[PDB]
Amino acid sequence: MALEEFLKQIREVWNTYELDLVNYQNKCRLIRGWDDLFNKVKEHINSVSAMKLSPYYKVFEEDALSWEDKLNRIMALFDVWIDVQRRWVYLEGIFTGSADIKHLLPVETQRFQSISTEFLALMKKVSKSPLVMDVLNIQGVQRSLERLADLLGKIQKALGEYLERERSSFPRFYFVGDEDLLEIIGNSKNVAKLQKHFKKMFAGVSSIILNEDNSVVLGISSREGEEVMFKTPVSITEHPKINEWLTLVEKEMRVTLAKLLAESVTEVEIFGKATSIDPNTYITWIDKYQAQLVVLSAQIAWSENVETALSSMGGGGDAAPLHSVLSNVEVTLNVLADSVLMEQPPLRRRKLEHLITELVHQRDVTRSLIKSKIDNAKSFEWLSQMRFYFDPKQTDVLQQLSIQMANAKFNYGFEYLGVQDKLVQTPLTDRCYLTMTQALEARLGGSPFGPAGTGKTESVKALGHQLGRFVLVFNCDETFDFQAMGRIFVGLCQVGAWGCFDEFNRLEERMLSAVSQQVQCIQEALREHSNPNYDKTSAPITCELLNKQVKVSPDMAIFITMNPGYAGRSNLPDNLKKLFRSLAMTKPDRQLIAQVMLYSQGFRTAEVLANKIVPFFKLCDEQLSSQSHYDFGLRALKSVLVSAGNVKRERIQKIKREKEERGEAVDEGEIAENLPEQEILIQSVCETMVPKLVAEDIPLLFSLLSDVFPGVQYHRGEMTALREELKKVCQEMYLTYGDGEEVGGMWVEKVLQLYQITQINHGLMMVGPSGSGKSMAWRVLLKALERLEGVEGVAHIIDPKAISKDHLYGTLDPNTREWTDGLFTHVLRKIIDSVRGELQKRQWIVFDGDVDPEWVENLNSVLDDNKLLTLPNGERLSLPPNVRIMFEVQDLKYATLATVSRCGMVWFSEDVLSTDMIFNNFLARLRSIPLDESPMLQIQRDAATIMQPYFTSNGLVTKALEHAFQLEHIMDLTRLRCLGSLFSMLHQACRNVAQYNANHPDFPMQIEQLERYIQRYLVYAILWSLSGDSRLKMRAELGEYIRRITTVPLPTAPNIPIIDYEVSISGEWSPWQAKVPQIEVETHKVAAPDVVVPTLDTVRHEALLYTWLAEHKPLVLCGPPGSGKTMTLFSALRALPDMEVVGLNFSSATTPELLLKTFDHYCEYRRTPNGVVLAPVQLGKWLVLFCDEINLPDMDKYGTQRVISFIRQMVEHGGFYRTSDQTWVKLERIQFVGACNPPTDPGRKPLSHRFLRHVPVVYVDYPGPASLTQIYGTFNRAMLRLIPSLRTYAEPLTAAMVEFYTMSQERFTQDTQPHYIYSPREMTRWVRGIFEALRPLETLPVEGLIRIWAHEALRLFQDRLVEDEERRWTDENIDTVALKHFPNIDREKAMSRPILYSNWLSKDYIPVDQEELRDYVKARLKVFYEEELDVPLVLFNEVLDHVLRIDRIFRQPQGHLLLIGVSGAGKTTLSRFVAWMNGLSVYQIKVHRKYTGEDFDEDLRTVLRRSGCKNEKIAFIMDESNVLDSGFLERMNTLLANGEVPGLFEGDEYATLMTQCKEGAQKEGLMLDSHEELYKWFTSQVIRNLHVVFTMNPSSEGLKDRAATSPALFNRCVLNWFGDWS
Amino acid sequence: TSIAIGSAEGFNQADKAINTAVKSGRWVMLKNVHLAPGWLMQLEKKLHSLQPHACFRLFLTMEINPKVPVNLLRAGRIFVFEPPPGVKANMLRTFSSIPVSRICKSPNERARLYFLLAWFHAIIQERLRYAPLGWSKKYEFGESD
Amino acid sequence: KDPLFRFFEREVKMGAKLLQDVRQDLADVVQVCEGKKKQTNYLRTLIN
Amino acid sequence: KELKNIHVCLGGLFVPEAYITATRQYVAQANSWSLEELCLEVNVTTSQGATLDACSFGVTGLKLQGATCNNNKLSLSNAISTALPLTQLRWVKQTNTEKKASVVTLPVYLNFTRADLIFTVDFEIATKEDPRSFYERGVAVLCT
Ligand SMILES: Nc1ncnc2c1ncn2[C@@H]1O[C@H](COP(=O)(O)OP(=O)(O)OP(=O)(O)O)[C@@H](O)[C@H]1O
Ligand SMILES: Nc1ncnc2c1ncn2[C@@H]1O[C@H](COP(=O)(O)OP(=O)(O)O)[C@@H](O)[C@H]1O
Ligand SMILES: Nc1ncnc2c1ncn2[C@@H]1O[C@H](COP(=O)(O)OP(=O)(O)O)[C@@H](O)[C@H]1O
Ligand SMILES: [Mg+2]
Ligand SMILES: [Mg+2]
Repeated sequence: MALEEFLKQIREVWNTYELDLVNYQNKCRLIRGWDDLFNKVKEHINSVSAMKLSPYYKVFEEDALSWEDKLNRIMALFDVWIDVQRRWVYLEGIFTGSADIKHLLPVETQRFQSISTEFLALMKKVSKSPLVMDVLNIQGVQRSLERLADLLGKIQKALGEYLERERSSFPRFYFVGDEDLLEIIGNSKNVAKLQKHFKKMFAGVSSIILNEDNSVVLGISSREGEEVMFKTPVSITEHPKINEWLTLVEKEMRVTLAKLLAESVTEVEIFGKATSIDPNTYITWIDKYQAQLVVLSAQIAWSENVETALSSMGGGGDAAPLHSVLSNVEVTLNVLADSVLMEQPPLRRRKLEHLITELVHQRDVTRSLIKSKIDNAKSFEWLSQMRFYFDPKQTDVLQQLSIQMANAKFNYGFEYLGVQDKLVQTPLTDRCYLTMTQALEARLGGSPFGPAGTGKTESVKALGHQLGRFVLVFNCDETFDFQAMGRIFVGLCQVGAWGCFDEFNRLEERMLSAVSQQVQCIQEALREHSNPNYDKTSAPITCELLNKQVKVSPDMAIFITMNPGYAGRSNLPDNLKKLFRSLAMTKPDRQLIAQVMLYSQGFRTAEVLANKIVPFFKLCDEQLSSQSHYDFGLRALKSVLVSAGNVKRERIQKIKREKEERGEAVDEGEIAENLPEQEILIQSVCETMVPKLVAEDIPLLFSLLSDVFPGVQYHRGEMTALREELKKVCQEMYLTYGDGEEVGGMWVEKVLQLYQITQINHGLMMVGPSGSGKSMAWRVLLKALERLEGVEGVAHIIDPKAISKDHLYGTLDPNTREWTDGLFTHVLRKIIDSVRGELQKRQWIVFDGDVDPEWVENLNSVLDDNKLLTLPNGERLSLPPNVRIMFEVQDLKYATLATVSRCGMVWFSEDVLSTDMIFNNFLARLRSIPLDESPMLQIQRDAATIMQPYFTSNGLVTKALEHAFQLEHIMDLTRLRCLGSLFSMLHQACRNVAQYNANHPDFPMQIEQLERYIQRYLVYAILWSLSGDSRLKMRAELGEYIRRITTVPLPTAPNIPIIDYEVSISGEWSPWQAKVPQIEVETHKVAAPDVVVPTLDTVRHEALLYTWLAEHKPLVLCGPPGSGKTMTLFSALRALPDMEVVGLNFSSATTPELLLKTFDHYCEYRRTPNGVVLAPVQLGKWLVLFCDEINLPDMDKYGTQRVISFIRQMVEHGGFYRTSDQTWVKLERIQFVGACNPPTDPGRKPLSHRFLRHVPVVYVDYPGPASLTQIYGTFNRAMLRLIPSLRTYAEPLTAAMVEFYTMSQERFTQDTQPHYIYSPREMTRWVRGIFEALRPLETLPVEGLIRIWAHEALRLFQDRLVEDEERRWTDENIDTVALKHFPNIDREKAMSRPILYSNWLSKDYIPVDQEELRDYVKARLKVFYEEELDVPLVLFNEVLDHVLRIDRIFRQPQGHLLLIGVSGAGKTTLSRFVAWMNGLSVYQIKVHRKYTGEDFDEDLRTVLRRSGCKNEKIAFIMDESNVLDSGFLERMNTLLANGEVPGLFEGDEYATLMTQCKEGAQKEGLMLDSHEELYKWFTSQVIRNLHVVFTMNPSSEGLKDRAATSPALFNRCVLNWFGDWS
Repeated sequence: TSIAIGSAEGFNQADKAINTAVKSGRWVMLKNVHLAPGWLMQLEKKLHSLQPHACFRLFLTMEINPKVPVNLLRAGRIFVFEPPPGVKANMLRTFSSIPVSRICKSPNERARLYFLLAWFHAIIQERLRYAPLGWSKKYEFGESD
Repeated sequence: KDPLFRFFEREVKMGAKLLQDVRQDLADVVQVCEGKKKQTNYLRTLIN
Repeated sequence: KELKNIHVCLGGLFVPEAYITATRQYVAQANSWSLEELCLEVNVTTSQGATLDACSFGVTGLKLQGATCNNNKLSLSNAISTALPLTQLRWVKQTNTEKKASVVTLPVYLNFTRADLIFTVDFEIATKEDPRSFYERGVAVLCT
């Protein structure tokens, strides 16, 4: 009765729930309460889904479907209404607040007024009936929303020019994106909505402070909560314009800080020159003033104290008051150290740490001054230091403070910095400060360079924050062109902000050279601003930037951070390098960094710990094995030190908690004294360094820890509550859970280590070989953390290499300068916006793919302390604290140290996931998940029980797996490829049992029969899964090893291998030869494209392919070309009537676009409540994508094939990403089959191990001499039935064919020439050539048959030969082979010197005489001159042979020609002459200087339309010189093999083609109406009507290059080596 | 007029500067022309069919890249800039580049300071010819220093 | 436990693995130059 | 035990720096000292095969560039290279007794390219030679 109650609750909720409306400026009633509306739908949808689980759901199935439909409609309606309403709010303000937009953008205003009125019209309709059900039933409310969303988007992108004008009024808008700027201008009245954009315009201002009216800006606030109250609040009522009052806020910001600093300086002067300091008074002063002002006041007080002391020492022989300055610094430092030791508020604690860090530097400087005996204030030992001077008598508060270093004079910009992590002022930092300040005084830029993690960009920010400057970090890549960099400079010029362009060398060399012009003129403007003759009352300093006069603020500075020797970076031009002062930041003073940080964090043994941890990392670097994911630099030390402070705090907070529970004792001194600080440091080291360690390096580091830290042990605290959460999650996902040394204990430890890295680093990386448990580790943890903490976990899995870099991060339009978000940018921006509460969920962005510096260094700022995604359009996206950037990779061989140091590494060795864990997962899923979607489950449970003894450690499967690794295979062996193939085959065995039960309803299988079938099939499946991709000899070698070790009954044949036996459904071994009959092919079907002569190899492979195809498992056939992979696959597919196959030909230039175009033609995208589903157009049919050359696509310099990465993501994850709108598309009823040559063959690249994990591989070798005799002896027997007299010669005819083919295959190989590939395809053409000749003839003697046999051998094996001795060998051996297998014949009659056959002098194909042929060709050539081409030709014997070879190809379906020879040999002229005689129409593309890829596509469509729709035979003659781009061959490669191009006809071209195809089909009297039928007819017509002739020079390297760029040229085109004239 | 080659609009500024200078008689310098060898061939063709002003001069700055068109090298006059052969030549180049007025200012000791700077610069630059012994790597001790 | 044995064992491991790879590669080169085995993609690079 | 008393060619080692760290670890473990407290001192003996004490390790194949070593005293030489017969690397406690004003820290580069630095050796000068002159003449030590 509970199902009624749930429906009653849903019904009553939706009959009363009204849309909550709020009046908006007396214009309309906007909908409010978005989260509650969505959560109600989500919980009701889940409740209905839970209701579907109950067995009593059927009686209420119908009514729940209506509620399920209605809830989906409600969600879909308001999923768009939330975006439409939001876009209207800030668009209305822009088109109403500004009275000037109606003139600059008149038409855009007119569109909005029409759209606004319709939107306001829908306001009243919703307001009349606020009920959700009422507004859901509005006629066409959904479609009205989609148009409104679309139309509002059109106006949004049409405001780019208006926004650019707005950015000039407030220069800080240059760093705000277009959408955010529109929200800023539109929502000026709604100031409360502007608080999320202040972090993008100001260094430390996160929000502003307003009164209750929200009309006067009382002050500003930072992210940490620190607030600065304006001395004179800024009124928005008096300055309504957004840019006007924003400028006042910025101006009041500097004035308030300048006034507050003066008050802070006055107060801190009491602390200075004081022997004793009251801690209570000092803490009160610290809490009173802002963090940047407290540190600044201390610097001013210390510098004045030192300067006063040096002035007193100006007498030379006087005393040393510098000791008093050092004493005051030490007394102040002791108070700060004491305060940190006790508990402080988080804001005060950071202020104390900042004060300690600087006063340590002040103490060090004062000691240096005392040691070197400086008595003059003009001494460079004091001048080289940074000094602060305050002038209270200055009228301008902004000029009271002056910062001086060496001869460089600076003014504090008074930018509110909030609270920033101050760096330790190391000697390297002093060198950096000295060098960059010298560059600033010279008005040059700063160029700190060095390796990764040396603190270069942090030092630039620290120096900028030291001078009170606004420092902007830009992560530079190759997309920062001249316009993007110039616009950034324009913003920096007007704002007066520092530009820190990290990774500046990643720009293109031409871009770096072009940018140098903009840097040079900015510096010249800055230099002339420094002239004392210049007066600020005169014209302001301007510079030429992007053909405009841009004012240059004196506070601008340009800094570039570079790694010279790293990969993926360019070389800077010399004229650019002279504009920057370079400093080598190679060895950071890490010892001082550790000592100061630990001292500021409250460690009593900071000096001892720093002297221990700093060498420890150096020892680890020099002792541990060199691995690509190892980094023990400053970043690794920085993370350990930061963790040490966090671990100490939680331990102190922990110890206080037992003390208050156990008694009453809260003393900070006692806790600090009895605190194992040395244990704390090791805990941070273990939590950060151990996960990255390989198995062999763990003992080395632990030995290092014991020797560096003797007597100190680390016990990993058990994360108990997480472990039961992991155990429950692992149980539900059929995973193996273990504790410590149990099964799966290592994997659980890796999950726990991965959890610790999440709490420490925002950027994670999972490094480990394929099948190590990386994906399952983070998936289980994400779901377990959701249960443990109650926070929903959302994961965004991205394959960065399956798409281009433009589609991953975004692109800037070269013309309109409009930014389009990429895959990562759109995902990150959606989380940041938090329209649907993405900020309250745990967001994990996983990068599952290869990592190279081209794409991964764009995340350098994201993975850094900046936590910022900087785009070339000046927009920066702050990483939310709940977002983690995770990488799941198999290696880091190509990643640079810049990214390795930026992430926390967790290493997943292959021993982490043991084989028995995979066996447990397979058995658990088999016993639980039914295969059909229960009698099927019962079969699986019985089968799993039988297979349980074998699927154990050291069992049959494990031993067979270990032995198979010793044998070599056609592709690299992986554990999961064999296991994945084995598991799929066993699933077929269960389906076989279910089929038998259905076929025998009265007598199902018993236990005794099931054991026999399952045990025997397991051995059969083991043999074909481990040795499937190996040669025949090692298929028997595995079988011999199995026979030695297994106890399952096996065939008793003394010599027949087990691989030759199959398992009958009755549970008995049966030979495969029993299924191989001696068939009799029909005479008219001799060697037909679909006729298959059954052999031992064919029956075994078809059954193997059927098992894998029926499970919809991706699979690959490997072998030499022409082996029979395509033949075997299509034969096996004929046994599956519900699967349609689509052929794709891969080449070197193949990209995922080829797959996408096939999806467009054959599949459709549909909107579902679960997302986008891509399914074939035909319902109920499974689409099979047959890729024939998977290993040809070019692998880039970083070892990745994009199309392979596309398929791997689209096989493992069951879908891909549509780059049009950055949405996930899930495949349905789509299957993949691959074919390839061995990876050792030229032009073939080995497939990725990650790709090969999901794809079993079967090796199809060439048929043997016995098989060749059987296959073509049957064909010869059927073909020779035309002439009964010749039937006796069928056996010797096959023997001669086999022998000559074998001899030619051995004599000529790919070592000599790339095209010397001989396969059974040549044998098949040999049978067709004789059959086509014999067919017209009623009778023929034995000599005539041998002449036909010799003629076909010459055309098949000698036409492609290059050298004359190769052709002479073929001529001689043809005579010997014919004479041996056919004795006592008339050799002269059969082996006459010119073997020429032609159908020009007769009706049939009969031998022709050379003189008679010459006379006929001469007569035809005469007529050819007046009609087509008036170019005289000289007839010699080779031309007569060549025109016959061209004629024979032109008479065959899909007959393409590849003519190779020197230019001027007559290849084109003969082709045109023969095509004219054969009735073909010669087509040649008229290439020229401006010919492009689009013109080639137009020409291809013209040819296909004429030859496919108009039934016109066309001889498409193309030359290698006509190939102006690699896309020319890519289109030709697809057309040569399939006879069609998937993406050639799109849009109107496709519609026009179908119109022509319908007319063409009608003219043929064909009943074709559907588009699919018309296209199939169009493709068939093109195949039989279009002949392509390719002419190219006989180059050596070019011939091999064409073999990979256009594989169809050497597999579909008949190669005729014309060569040069002999 | 100085233009840095490498941007699409950089070619437009180069063409506009040359077109105006051949009539006005000004000087046009294009830097890093080796980064655009294809446009260099067009530039050489444009220069061949041209009758510029008597005072017009065009300077092309490159890095002795092997991809510089041969026809451009033959058409123009080549000047190779490299480290001076020795200490004596190094100091002569330094003293010539620095203006005479700069060395001779109010402090009479400025001249000796420049001489020491010239000698110091010459010594370290010549040590670069012996890569392992003079230094540890080929440092870029040039005019900017 | 001995650090010297740990280092010397590791040096032997890399040395033995590199020794086996180099000797196997040279043996394959001899076979190709003797016309007794087929040339692969990696062998073409190694021989070149 | 024999692994401690073998003479090791630093140039022939795959990772020479691991050996220096490994010898540092052995001395600290045997003498119950901390790793960071250990300091390296160099002693060149003409007689190869000389007995090594508990904390001395013999490394051979070192080449001295631009100088000759006699009685553990460095002297400037006009020869390109000078072979060091047997270099005894000894790990000792840090006594921070400052420099002797005749001690020069010579880099020990792996090879003649002077690209990778293994460690540094604190040799002492003989006679009236200038430590600046060693710096100016590029005096260094090469493993191979
Ligand atoms: N803890 C576990 N217990 C049982 N089976 C497991 C466990 N972890 C992983 N597996 C199984 O082992 C295989 C490893 O798959 P997984 O996705 O975890 O590997 P991976 O290292 O991420 O692989 P890849 O490099 O292909 O991304 C899968 O079949 C998975 O179901
Ligand atoms: N058992 C068989 N029966 C008939 N023909 C066969 C048999 N085995 C091989 N062949 C011949 O071998 C050729 C195989 O070529 P194909 O399958 O296209 O090679 P690939 O799959 O490598 O592209 C076919 O032309 C076919 O005639
Ligand atoms: N057998 C021949 N006798 C006389 N001239 C010939 C002969 N074959 C080719 N030519 C000459 O070659 C020219 C055409 O060359 P073409 O066939 O287009 O070169 P390619 O063979 O490279 O396509 C014609 O002008 C013709 O004079
Ligand atoms: Mg940086
Ligand atoms: Mg994975």
